[PDB]
Amino acid sequence: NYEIEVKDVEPIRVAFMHYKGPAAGASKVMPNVFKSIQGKANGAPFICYYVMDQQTMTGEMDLCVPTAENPVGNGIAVKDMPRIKAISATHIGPYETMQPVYEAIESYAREKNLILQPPFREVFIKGPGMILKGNPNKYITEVLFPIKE
Ligand SMILES: Oc1ccc(C(=S)NCCC(=S)NCCC(=S)NCCCNC(=S)CCNC(=S)CCNC(=S)c2ccc(O)cc2)cc1
Ligand code: NA
Ligand SMILES: [Zn+2]
Ligand SMILES: [Zn+2]
Repeated sequence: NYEIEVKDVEPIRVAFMHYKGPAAGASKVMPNVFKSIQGKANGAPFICYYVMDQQTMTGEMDLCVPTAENPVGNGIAVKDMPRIKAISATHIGPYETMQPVYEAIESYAREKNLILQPPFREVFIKGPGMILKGNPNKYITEVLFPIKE
């Protein structure tokens, strides 16, 4: 049970950097976004996935931290992330266990005659800290997959 529902997700101003490579490796790079705004986030950090492969878990994505601040850091800039009408699925546990969440979103979309519209997002509601890793078994990750409206 991934608590699947359709959400009206409002626009978000983010500090971000572009990242190309394995999604798992993004966690080493995300701290640079927080450091650029002196940790002054006004929302949960997330990845916006533009090009991704489910099997290789590698592609092109933006590492995003919601903020009102002007970032100062190499390769950090600001994007106004657009409003999305999105399928929301919530995953509890480590990031390695998340392919089934996407299968559940695809099934839900197919059954409700909704058309998936990348890019999609993983929102780290409860995840690793900059220093403290915490318990990956209790991580809360919200997948937001936009649909055609
Ligand atoms: O207050 C603070 C302050 C500091 C911090 C810091 S610095 N914390 C530490 C930095 C942070 S925030 N780490 C966060 C966790 C990260 S970045 N994890 C890496 C990514 C995890 N996710 C994976 S490995 C899954 C990747 N997703 C795939 S492979 C899609 C698969 N599905 C696809 S391609 C598909 C499926 C079906 C479709 O129809 C169509 C696409 C935090 C809070
Ligand atoms: Na599939
Ligand atoms: Zn609205
Ligand atoms: Zn592939």
